Amino acid sequence: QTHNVVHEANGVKLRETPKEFFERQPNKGHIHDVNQYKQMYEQSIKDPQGFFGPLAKELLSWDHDFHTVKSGTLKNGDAAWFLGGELNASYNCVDRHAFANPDKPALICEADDEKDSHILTYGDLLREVSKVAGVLQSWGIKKGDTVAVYLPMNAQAIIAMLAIARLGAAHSVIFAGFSAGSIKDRVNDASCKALITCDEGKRGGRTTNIKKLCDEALVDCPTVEKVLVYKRTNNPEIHLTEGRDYYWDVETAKFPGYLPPVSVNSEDPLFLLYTSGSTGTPKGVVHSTAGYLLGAALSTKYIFDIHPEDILFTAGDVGWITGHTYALYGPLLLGVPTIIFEGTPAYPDYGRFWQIVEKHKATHFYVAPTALRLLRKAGEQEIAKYDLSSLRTLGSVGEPISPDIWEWYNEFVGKNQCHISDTYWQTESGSHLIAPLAGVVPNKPGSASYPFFGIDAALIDPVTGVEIEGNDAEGVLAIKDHWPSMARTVYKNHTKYMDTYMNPYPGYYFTGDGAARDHDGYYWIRGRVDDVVNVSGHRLSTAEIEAALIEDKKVSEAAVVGIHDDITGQAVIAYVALKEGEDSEGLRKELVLQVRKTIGPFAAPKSVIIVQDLPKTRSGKIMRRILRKVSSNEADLSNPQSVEGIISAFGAQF
Amino acid sequence: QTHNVVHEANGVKLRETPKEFFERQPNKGHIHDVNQYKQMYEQSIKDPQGFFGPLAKELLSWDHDFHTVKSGTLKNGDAAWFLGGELNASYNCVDRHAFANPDKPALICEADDEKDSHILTYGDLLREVSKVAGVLQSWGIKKGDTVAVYLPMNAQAIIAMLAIARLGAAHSVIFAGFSAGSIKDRVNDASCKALITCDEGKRGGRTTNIKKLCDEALVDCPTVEKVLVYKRTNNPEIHLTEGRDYYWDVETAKFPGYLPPVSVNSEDPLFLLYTSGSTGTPKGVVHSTAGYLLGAALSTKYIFDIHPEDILFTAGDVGWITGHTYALYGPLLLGVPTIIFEGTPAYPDYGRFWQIVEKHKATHFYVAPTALRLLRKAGEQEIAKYDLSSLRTLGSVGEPISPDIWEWYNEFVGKNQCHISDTYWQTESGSHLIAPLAGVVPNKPGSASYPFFGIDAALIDPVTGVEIEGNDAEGVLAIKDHWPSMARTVYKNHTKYMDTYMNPYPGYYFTGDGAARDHDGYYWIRGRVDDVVNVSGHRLSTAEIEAALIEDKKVSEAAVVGIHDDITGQAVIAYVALKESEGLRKELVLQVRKTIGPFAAPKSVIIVQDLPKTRSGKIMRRILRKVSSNEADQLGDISTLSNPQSVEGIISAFGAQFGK
Amino acid sequence: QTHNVVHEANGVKLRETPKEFFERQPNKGHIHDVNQYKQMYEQSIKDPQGFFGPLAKELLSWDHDFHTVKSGTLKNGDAAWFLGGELNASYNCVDRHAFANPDKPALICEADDEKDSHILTYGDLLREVSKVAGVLQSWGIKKGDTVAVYLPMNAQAIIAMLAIARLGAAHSVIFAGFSAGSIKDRVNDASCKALITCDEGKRGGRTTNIKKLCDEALVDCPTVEKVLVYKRTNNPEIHLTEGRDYYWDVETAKFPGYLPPVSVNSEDPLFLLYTSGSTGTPKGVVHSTAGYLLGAALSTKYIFDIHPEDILFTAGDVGWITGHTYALYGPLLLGVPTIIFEGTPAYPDYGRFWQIVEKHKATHFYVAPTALRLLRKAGEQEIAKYDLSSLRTLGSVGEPISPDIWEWYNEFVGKNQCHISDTYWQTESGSHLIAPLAGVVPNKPGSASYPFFGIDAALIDPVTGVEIEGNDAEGVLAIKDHWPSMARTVYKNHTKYMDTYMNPYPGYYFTGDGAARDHDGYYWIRGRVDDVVNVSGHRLSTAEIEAALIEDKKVSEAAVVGIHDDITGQAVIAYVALKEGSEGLRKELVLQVRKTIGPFAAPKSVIIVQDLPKTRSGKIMRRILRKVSSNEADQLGISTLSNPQSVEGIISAFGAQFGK
Ligand SMILES: CC(C)OP(=O)(O)OC[C@H]1O[C@@H](n2cnc3c(N)ncnc32)[C@H](O)[C@@H]1O
Ligand SMILES: CC(C)OP(=O)(O)OC[C@H]1O[C@@H](n2cnc3c(N)ncnc32)[C@H](O)[C@@H]1O
Ligand SMILES: [Cl-]
Ligand SMILES: [Cl-]
Ligand SMILES: [Cl-]
Repeated sequence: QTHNVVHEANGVKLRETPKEFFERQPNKGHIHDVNQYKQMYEQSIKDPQGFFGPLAKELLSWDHDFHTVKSGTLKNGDAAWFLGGELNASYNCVDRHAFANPDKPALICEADDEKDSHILTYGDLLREVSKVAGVLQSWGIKKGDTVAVYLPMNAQAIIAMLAIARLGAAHSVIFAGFSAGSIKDRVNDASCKALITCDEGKRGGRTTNIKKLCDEALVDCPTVEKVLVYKRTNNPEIHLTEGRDYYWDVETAKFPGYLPPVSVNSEDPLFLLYTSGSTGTPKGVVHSTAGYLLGAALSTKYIFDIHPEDILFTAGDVGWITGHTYALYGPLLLGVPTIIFEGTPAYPDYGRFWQIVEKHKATHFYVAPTALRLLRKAGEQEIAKYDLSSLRTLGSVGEPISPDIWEWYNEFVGKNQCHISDTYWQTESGSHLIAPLAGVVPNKPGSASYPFFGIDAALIDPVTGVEIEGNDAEGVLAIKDHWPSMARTVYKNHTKYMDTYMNPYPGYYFTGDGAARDHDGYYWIRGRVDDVVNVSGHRLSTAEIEAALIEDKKVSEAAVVGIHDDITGQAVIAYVALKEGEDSEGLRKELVLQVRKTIGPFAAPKSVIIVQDLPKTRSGKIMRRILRKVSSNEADLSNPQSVEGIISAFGAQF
Repeated sequence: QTHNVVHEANGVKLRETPKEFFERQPNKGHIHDVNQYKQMYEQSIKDPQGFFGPLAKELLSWDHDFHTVKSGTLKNGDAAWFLGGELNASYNCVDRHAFANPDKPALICEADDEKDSHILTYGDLLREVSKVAGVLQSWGIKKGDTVAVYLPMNAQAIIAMLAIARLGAAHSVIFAGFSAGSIKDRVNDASCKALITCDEGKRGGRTTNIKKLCDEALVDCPTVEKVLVYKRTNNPEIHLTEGRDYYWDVETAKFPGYLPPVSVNSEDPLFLLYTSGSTGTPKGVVHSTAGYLLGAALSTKYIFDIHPEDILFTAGDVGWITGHTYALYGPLLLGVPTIIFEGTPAYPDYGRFWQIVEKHKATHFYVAPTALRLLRKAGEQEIAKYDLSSLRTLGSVGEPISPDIWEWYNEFVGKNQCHISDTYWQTESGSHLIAPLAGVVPNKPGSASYPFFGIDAALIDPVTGVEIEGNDAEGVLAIKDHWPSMARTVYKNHTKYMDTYMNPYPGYYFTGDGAARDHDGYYWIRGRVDDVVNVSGHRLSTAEIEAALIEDKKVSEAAVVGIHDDITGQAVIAYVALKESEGLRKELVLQVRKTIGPFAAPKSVIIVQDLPKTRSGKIMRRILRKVSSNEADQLGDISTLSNPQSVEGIISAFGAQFGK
Repeated sequence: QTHNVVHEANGVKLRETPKEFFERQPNKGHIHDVNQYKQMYEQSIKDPQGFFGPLAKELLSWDHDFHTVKSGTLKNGDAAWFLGGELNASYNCVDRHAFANPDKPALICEADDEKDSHILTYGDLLREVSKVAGVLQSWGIKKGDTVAVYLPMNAQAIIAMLAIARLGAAHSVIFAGFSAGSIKDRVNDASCKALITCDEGKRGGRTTNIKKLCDEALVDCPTVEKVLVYKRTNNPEIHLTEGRDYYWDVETAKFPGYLPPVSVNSEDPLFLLYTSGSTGTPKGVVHSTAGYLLGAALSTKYIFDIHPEDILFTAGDVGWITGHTYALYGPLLLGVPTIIFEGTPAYPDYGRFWQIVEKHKATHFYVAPTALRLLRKAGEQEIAKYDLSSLRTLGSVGEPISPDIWEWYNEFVGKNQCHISDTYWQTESGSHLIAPLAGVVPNKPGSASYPFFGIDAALIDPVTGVEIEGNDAEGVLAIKDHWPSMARTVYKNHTKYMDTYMNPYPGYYFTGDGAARDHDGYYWIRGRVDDVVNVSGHRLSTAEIEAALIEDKKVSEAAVVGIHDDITGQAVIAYVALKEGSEGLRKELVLQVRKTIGPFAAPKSVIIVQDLPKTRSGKIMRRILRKVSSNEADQLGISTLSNPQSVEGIISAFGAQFGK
């Protein structure tokens, strides 16, 4: 009854699913109780063929039937699911629903200014997707090509992604907050033949330069042959390169409202999504089609308890896996409307999220703890102004959610009447790994609870490398076998894929996360064990930010570390040592701007600390732990004298 | 029994199908009576999924089954049929028949000179199509490409179209009567990668310059990488560009007699066919595969009453939709022989058609009224010299058929023993829209009778735009929902497609024709309500002929209108205003022959000082039509003219110059 | 009981299958006796659709079902099998077995040095093939492309062929014994986009220059865009051209262990294999996919009596059809392990073959008579040192096997306990044509016995061209209808295909071989009737060797003929007439052939003469040269001799120069 290792679980009462949840449920739940889930989970692990086989035939529409459910091993890096099958993601996300009820809402597009909001039905979505795919097809985009998308979180982003997939091409979405440097690396790694973007962006009421950043990147992108440009603001001063750039509205008007979808294999790549690891250069994560789609449909249906009558509002961005899986593919596969919100939770006020939920009577809400911390700070009064009684499932993602934020989230938003789903997963996992199923799994505030279907979670002693038997344990979180939506490779760098996920603990998948398992079997995520920082739910690499600082030729060496931040959860502090050859305060700001243009404004360090030399080991490498403690005011060795200078530089410049 | 609006229907007795028709039928008819047709028609309109679903699985062979029969709406321009299905037109037209009876005749090629006539069995056609597709495939022609065909109406034209479609590419046939300019425009719009043509042509005994006109156009066609040239006359003086042009016989000898067909989606384009509308620039009409093929097979089977034992002789050209649907796809889909005639109805004599029918015992004849009027003038005596007792279905297409031509066609050709099927349809419709089913629907000479399966015809008041309820009515002819073989878009210009067909009357498909519906429900086609003239059965735009005359820099403005002609049915008179006499008229007529082609030349060019223009500024063509039709005394209204003095000059110029 | 024509058959007792064979069979045989085979053969000939239809569904896994079993005729050259079907060769040879037993042995790779031997399971093979196919796909290699392979007989050669086929591309394997000249002709004829090779080879303990020969040819190969190089020896002195050449291990490491296979049509080309005929230029023989694969599985299963528990050791090379069909496709289709041997039967000793058989308990052995003659001469004592009791089927291929070698093979290798299968077939047949089924057909030493399923063998009188009725007859060996694995065309040269195989005797397939049929129906292969020489089982063209000698401009004319050799069966003698040009020059010409074709095609002896026996027209009397070389220069049979005095110079030159 007492835990010696998993201290989070001591004195934590199980929080049942409120009765109001089952009152608001439109139909019978998909799973009755935890016991039924236990048996379903056991079958998903002991008998994947008998479990996912029928579920694949049920939830997905196939152009060609598969003959083998599961193939390959984790250790050999040859995992494959539903081999021999053929299908198309846009048909499963659009066509099959449009043919049934073409007037059912599909994309609920809430623009930055609500005066620009609109709704696309599945019939509308089919025609728009078909037109964009018709444009791309006429440009030579064929199966096996990759098409980059640099768009904000609006309806055009969803249309672009589905139009690319309709042709059998893989879309590589680039988060609109990246700079020309990040756009350049991603476009050239995938050798994209085309790019879809817009003239300008509207977020928080402020206009962003989108097309100018594209033009800036495309001078080093010889593979991009044509660019489709959407008139978001219709600014007449935005220049289009003659012979390369063409207008969305102009080109789509030349093509009809239906284009046949292209059948692809189950294991044909659906999309690339470049993620940051302890790598220095972002690596292109590649996901299959059938495996990924099932994971999106399966998790969305069961973890969130999504029914045909439901409305899902994932407050995320398609530039990250959360927008991919649970704003686009998850809900559209199940045929339900999905709310696509372009702006911020603060514009025009801090009741923007709740006005949207009330406006469309959304039944499911999915956001990162960073927004909850902000809205607790500056938006508690706005929540009571709106009717949130349509909600019954509330989800958290991207970051650890403190028990206190869990309570605030449950009370002030859920009114002690909704189920909270702390969903743990990764870009590489495609869909949820560990999460409490809505209406099934009781909560422990701050825990993700039980693994999901097909995930045989395990803890590994980092020192010995041996799987830890028994509960009340801590260690590195690993998966003992591959699952349908697991990422299949790193684009054209499968050795890096193997070295990162399969080789560190042979026979297992290495998540890069630490976690603990208590006597009840619940998993408590501890955080990353590598050089990855979670700034406001956005995965960042300390190595990537350091390399950005090094691009400024005024820097000799740089060291970036992550510290606790009470709003962004975790913040990046950059320690920079300059070479030989004025205005120290002015130079700090130069380095911050250096990161904003190399990676992007969101990856800027909170503070840049200029030092004389960095604390370096006897060998010569940087001990970041000294920087971590000094930065977090916990400052209690080839150069043991520098440590005093580090503390003073931080005390003065911070 | 009396009509106040549909005057054509007054005092017109129903003309039943002669008993000899049912005697000559090889088997039981496909539909018994009008009662069964009414019930089938009702289902095709109220339950398209339950009607066309089974018919598609029956008449067409599928590589992949379809999951949805019908999708999209007319108003949104997203019509789709048999979604999810995969098939191949050449497999449906050739292979499946070659596998059953490889020695059954497929193409009965009657050449211009009968000494060059021959017959291709379905087995022969498979070998030739596979060889031509093997050549094209080796040249890089893959699915999604377009291949142009500039060939006369002979067996090589048919092989090229099927070979292009066998690879999943869309063929764009260019009528052999077009000029280097017309070839140039069509090739560049579709961005064709290859071209199939021949060295020279034989039509009416006269040699035509085929390859020479291609070379003339191809200097401005940068997308065409290779050209396959057939030795029709084997004239050694015909030049081939090294590295670009290759010979049919030389290259096809390099490849085997079977090539796998390429599966395409139901809604993948089968072909482009550039048609003339009231737009000025020819637009590439695009047809799907499964939808179009079914429409061709369904209409050919039911409207013409085609059985496996029958032989069809469509006296048309693959350069137009009539040759597309009812000389190639219609009959070949059903597995029956099709007579491909290369020459003219007058060479070597005016009994050429009837000698062909007698030679092969053709059971079905399909021609335009223009030929009937010509043969009435100079070939009536020849008809009796030949045994035409094998015929039982006689078809008319392209033009309105006058009651007198209907009687002449029934008596001297059909011997008052055949069914006459006046088939109304368009390039954009793919197959028949309104026609009397052979052996089922009684005729009214000059009427097309009832709509066909899946066609919910309607009349719209041009002024109000409201559907006209009830009979004894006239107005714009519209279709209330899309049908399987309806054209799906205009190539790379879907906005023009929408603006032309779907937007004028939202919720409907706008045919561009006026028509009347009588108390019996029969439709009487009145003619085009837009600037389209039917010159010798070939659809033409007055805007194209006007633009052709204006290219001659001696012309300031031009206005072309269509009037009745007793031989060609409708002729174009061109009114030209110069910027400053017989010789200049001859220059302008030749100007049209070089821009469009010899077939589109105006009947007469009338030089005038200035044209009748309205208050707004547009050319009042109705005055030009009336003056040309010798009705320049019942001019309904000239008070709308900014220059009512021009009318005096228009009448005098026409009276003086029309004879000269 | 006595033969007047087939003298080989006189006094030849039927040699029954030893009882130990049926003891060693893992299960009941696939066919019980000759009577059951006779009935099955009758159905394969009288009802191919009912015979091969079910067998195709049984032995092959289909992505799409076929609708027609058989199509086309021999005379029209449009043969096709299993039309409409779709499948993939690598899925049938690798994936479907890896999914069942991923750890079952697939490739038993015996390297030249046994220290480098290893075993790839079906799971291992899927990962290796998937990675190489992933590399090739990234280079743009898509369906319809051809990829050349210049590798020795090791596991990488098998992987390369399967990786190419996985993408829907056709692999064109180039035997590693060719020189840059032969590589050039094959690569440029197929327009290969890529090439898979290695840096150097290990054969007989000697290092071979592989990549150096590629670089020499590739300077004249503009179509090859990239080259994948395998580190066989890891020699750092082997140069790779930057931008074209890439390393096997480096590139495959970038891609995952599974890649989806690409479905192809039954009649989509699986591979090219350039064979030498009486033409002068090697012709690219093209084989279908489904038809070829079925032939490989069917013959391997039934003629060799292959069961799931068996191990096959085909002592051949993938550079020839024997390695294609019965070292790669045959066994892997059936899911059994196949031994891939890189070296020679003499390194490190002449018991190398038998050590391999004992090491892996191989149940089936398949080799050419040339190796048997070599091992009889210098390795007879080694055979008894090894346990060969696991064998039960012994196969002969490529050459006629003398009755004496048949006895030695049966006794010293089979211990008078195994079935001998003298398999007669060709590159163009894909799989066996005439062979004694293991455990079914009794043997006549030196005979191939009865035709196999679907092979309607026949004899044709060369003079009359008429099929020979009755037995005890001799003539040209022909097949009366096409069979599933029959070659479908010559790459981009179907006219040569027709002229070589279908046109000589219309209605039949002309094998190019003479044969005799005795009173029991057994076929006795007599040999090639054209200018083809069988040097050590490798088909060679005399015209190709003559053209190589003529490239040396020191030669005026050359004439190559084949003579009896007691080890290689047949050896090539070259008679060369110089212009103004002795021992050193003979070595120049021998090296000249080694430079154009390859060391294996080098003449055994080069005889310099003043002039060749030439006809009045200008032809070389080759029949005189054959007899003179075989010391039969008195039974010359000679009316066309324009220079009957040259014959004396030919005889003297041969008697003097053949030694030194
Ligand atoms: C068939 C094909 C060659 O037509 P298009 O060249 O696409 O031109 C279509 C136009 O032709 C005219 N029309 C065709 N058929 C008939 C008919 N039976 N009775 C009366 N008018 C007919 C109509 O004006 C139609 O809109
Ligand atoms: C199998 C492969 C290596 O053959 P190719 O290299 O294509 O040459 C084919 C020619 O080889 C000869 N032949 C093959 N098998 C035998 C045999 N069993 N008995 C006698 N002659 C045989 C024949 O002259 C055949 O036409
Ligand atoms: Cl299954
Ligand atoms: Cl259906
Ligand atoms: Cl069958």
